[PDB]
Order: sequence, then C-alpha cells, then structure tokens
Amino acid sequence: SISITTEVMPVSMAKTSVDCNMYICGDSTECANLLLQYGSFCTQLNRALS
Amino acid sequence: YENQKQIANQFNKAISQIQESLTTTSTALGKLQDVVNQNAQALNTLVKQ
Amino acid sequence: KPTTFMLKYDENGTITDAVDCSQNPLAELKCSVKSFEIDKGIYQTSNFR
Ligand SMILES: *[C@@H]1O[C@H](CO)[C@@H](O)[C@H](O)[C@H]1NC(C)=O
Repeated sequence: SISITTEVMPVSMAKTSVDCNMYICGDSTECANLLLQYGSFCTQLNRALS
Repeated sequence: YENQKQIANQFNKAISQIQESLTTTSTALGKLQDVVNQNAQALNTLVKQ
Repeated sequence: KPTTFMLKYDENGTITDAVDCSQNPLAELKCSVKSFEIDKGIYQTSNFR
C-alpha cells in the first residue's frame, strides 16, 4: 500500500524591536538623565534583539 | 582505470585553485572571525561597565 | 556649540584626529561603533523623534 504522511516543522518566529527610552521613560527628560547613570544597558539590549 | 590521468590532473588543478583562492585575501573564514569578535565585544562591555 | 567629539590620542599622547558626531549620518555611524573605518552593511545607530 501507498501512504502519504505529514510532518510539521517550525522555521522562524516574529522579529521584534524595542525603544528603551520610550518603554522605560517616555517623553520625559528627567528620566533620560537618571537612566544615563546605568551605562549602556540599552545599546546592549538593542544589539541582542537585532 | 582507463581515465586515470585526466582524473589525477583534475584533482591537482582543483587543489591549486583552493590554494590560490585562499591566498587572495577573500574572506571565507568569517565564522571563526565572528567567534573572535563576539568574545571581544563581550569583554569590552564588561570593562566599560 | 555643545557637540560630541571622538578624539584620537596617538602613541606619544597627542591628539592627531577627530570626528564630529553631528555632521553626517556617516560620522554618527563612526562614533557609535568607535572606529574610523567601517565595513559594508546595514547598521542601527540611534532613534528618531
Ligand atoms: C614620538 O616622539 C618621538 C620624539 O619626539 C618621535 O621620534 C616619534 O616619531 C613620535 N611618535 C609618533 C607616532 O609620532
């Protein structure tokens, strides 16, 4: 007998980017200066996701 | 067995072409370079922190 | 005017070269990856408002 069966394999997912200064802070300008004291956390995060 | 000379010559010519294509600075070893680069950027971030 | 520069100190300790990180997109791309020579490709640099 001849039988045709199926196999389902994932290949990829959804690509995502985030803006740190809009997620953490928003439109504020005191938050931006207070967040500058933590080094490059957001350059690091943008590299990881990219 | 009847075409041994042509096969030996094709083998030798392909070996010389592998050598000449590696000499001419074409980057086909970008994966080991990527390994080196990722380790160095990790340590630069840790020291800059 | 208040700008950001990336200054280059040489072996003897003197400033030999600099880029202005506000002149072009290319000077910003130079300052963000911290080099003077960039390879080919696409690179994210900053965000716009
Ligand atoms: C550093 O100074 C010495 C003596 O002034 C000079 O001979 C040498 O070329 C200088 N190095 C560079 C990179 O200019």
